[PDB]
Amino acid sequence: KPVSLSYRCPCRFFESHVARANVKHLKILNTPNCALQIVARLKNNNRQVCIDPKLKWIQEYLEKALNK
Amino acid sequence: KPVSLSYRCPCRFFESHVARANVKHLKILNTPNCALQIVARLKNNNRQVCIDPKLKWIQEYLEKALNK
Repeated sequence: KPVSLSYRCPCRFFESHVARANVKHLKILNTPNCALQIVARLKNNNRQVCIDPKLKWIQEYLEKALNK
Repeated sequence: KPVSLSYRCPCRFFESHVARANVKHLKILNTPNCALQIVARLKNNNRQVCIDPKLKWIQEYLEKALNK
């Protein structure tokens, strides 16, 4: 094709030190079997970086988004 | 009007019939001042749609990305 085994994972590396205050928004990619599905659009430089899905502030961020 | 220039919350209305299968990714706006923070980028038409926070499959979709 070159032959590809289904969808390729967009996020291959992640950043562990990203502050909620420096995020314009998060994108949760619909790529189920990938280890990394979270992308952050940064405020300071407007660039996208994949972020550590285990960052504690992310859980809080999403809970508020769900009005839960 | 550009988002950087508008004071109106990005999402005025929302949709309640967006199928998970037709979602490329969910963008979660870092907009705590607003009621609707979830936007879906669709696969088949690339449209951006604000969705209802109570959309059945959302919570599970988000939680899956955090438990990998």
